Amino acid sequence: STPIQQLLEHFLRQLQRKDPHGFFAFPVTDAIAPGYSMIIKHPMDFGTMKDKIVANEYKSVTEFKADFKLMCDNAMTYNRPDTVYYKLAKKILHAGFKMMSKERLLALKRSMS
Ligand SMILES: Cc1cc(=O)n(C)c2cc(N3C(=O)CC[C@H](NC(=O)OC(C)(C)C)[C@H]3c3ccccc3)ccc12
Repeated sequence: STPIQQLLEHFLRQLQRKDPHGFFAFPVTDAIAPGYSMIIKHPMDFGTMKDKIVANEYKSVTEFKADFKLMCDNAMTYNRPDTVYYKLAKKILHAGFKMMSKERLLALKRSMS
């Protein structure tokens, strides 16, 4: 509904397309993941990121990237390396940081001249 909201909704869509199972769609709770609220002090997921975009809570692309990387880092902390959760998190962390790279953002900035 503002330019930044629209750009971030775009990025979120593209990241969520890489999670066909919806592993990261909603907050992980203790009711599904024993010890999660002890092990993971700052949970994050795509649903919560969608809400923050909607609420225009991200001042910048940096802040949005921070939330994305927190989500992936938590998945890689709580879950063992042979799991679907860990693997996908590692994968989509690198895919998303390529998508939203400093170089790609600079080009986007020149185009907004
Ligand atoms: C144990 C566990 C750890 C973890 O890091 N993640 C991301 C999980 C995700 C889980 N989920 C799935 O395995 C299948 C999808 C499910 N998401 C989901 O159902 O989303 C909709 C409703 C959109 C289909 C996801 C999950 C995430 C959060 C709470 C419960 C299940 C279940 C357990 C964990």
